[PDB]
Amino acid sequence: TVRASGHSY
Amino acid sequence: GSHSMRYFYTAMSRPGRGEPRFIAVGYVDDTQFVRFDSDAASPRMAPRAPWIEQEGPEYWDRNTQISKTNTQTYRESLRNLRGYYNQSEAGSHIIQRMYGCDVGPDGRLLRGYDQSAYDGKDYIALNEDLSSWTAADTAAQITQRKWEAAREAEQLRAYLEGLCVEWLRRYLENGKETLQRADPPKTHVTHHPISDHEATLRCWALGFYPAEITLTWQRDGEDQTQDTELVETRPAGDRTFQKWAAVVVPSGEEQRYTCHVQHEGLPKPLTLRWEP
Amino acid sequence: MIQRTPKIQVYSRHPAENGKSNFLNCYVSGFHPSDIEVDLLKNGERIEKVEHSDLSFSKDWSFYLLYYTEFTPTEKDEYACRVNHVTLSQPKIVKWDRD
Ligand code: NA
Repeated sequence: TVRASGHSY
Repeated sequence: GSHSMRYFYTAMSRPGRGEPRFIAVGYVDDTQFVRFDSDAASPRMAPRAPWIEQEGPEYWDRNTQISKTNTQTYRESLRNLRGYYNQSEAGSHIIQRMYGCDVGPDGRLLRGYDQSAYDGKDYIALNEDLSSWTAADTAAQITQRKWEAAREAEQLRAYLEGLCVEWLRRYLENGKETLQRADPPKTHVTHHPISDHEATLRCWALGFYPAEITLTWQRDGEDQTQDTELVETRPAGDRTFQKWAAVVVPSGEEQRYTCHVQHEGLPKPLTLRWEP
Repeated sequence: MIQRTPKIQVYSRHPAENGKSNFLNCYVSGFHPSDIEVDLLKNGERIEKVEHSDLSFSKDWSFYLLYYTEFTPTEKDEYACRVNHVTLSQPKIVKWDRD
């Protein structure tokens, strides 16, 4: 399952 | 044996041609099992392996919502990195990210990965400690400072030691008849004369899974690394892979050459020669 | 900015024998950036119905794609793959060699 959406670069 | 789960993200800008495309694919070992494409008429995480189809709607909805959020986050990120490198609005650029976990025969975490690239060059990578960062340049140091401030490393480690390992274990069990099955290569040696002085011996490996394999030529028992032409391992389309190794040998010295095949589907490694 | 030209391999899924239905494969790998045009040619004419894998990339960040279509080899028919990429002055043709 995908990782939770993280911080923008 | 050991297993891996990896997700591969590609975000590509295309100025004058709409908003950046975001594509995600998930693998277990060498088996793709999901995909998402922001260019689809109706983008969703979609199944690509039979053993994932049984997952319930909450699974598909969660993976879809995260990917849709990631589409926006990666568009913002492409804008940010364009600024970091003082780049024009007219150029197309690519962020790539690969992350995941390796586990051992007992399902214990071996290590985690989270690496990012910009236009095909290393940009930022989570270190093996799952706690610190390696930034390739002063632009990536800007990302590093954002991510330290948002405690990203803790969240990536939590995923890598938690969900990544637990879901990889679940997939391995649900797909055990394929994911935990190693198919050995079918092998043979062909002979292609070049002239009256030389011929090509080609050692073939077909139908094997997983992709990892070693094919080597020996002359009088000495590895011919320098002289062996290795083709890149290639997918057959049916989950299996193909590869060959070739060497140019003097006419009449063919029996001095042996091909050696190692693969985890093979009880014992193989020694092959040309059988005329 | 650095670009990498595609490697191209053209081959069948199973060992080719005239009259037996097979799959024709064009595998493009090692390239950057990701936009690429690939067609399978039967005697010079583009084949419709050609499918391809989902975009992914290797450890060195270069992209790879498999293009494929079901087909049935004969001794007459010539097959080839045509590849266009930003690194290529003109499309590259690679003929299906059977050996
Ligand atoms: Na071109």
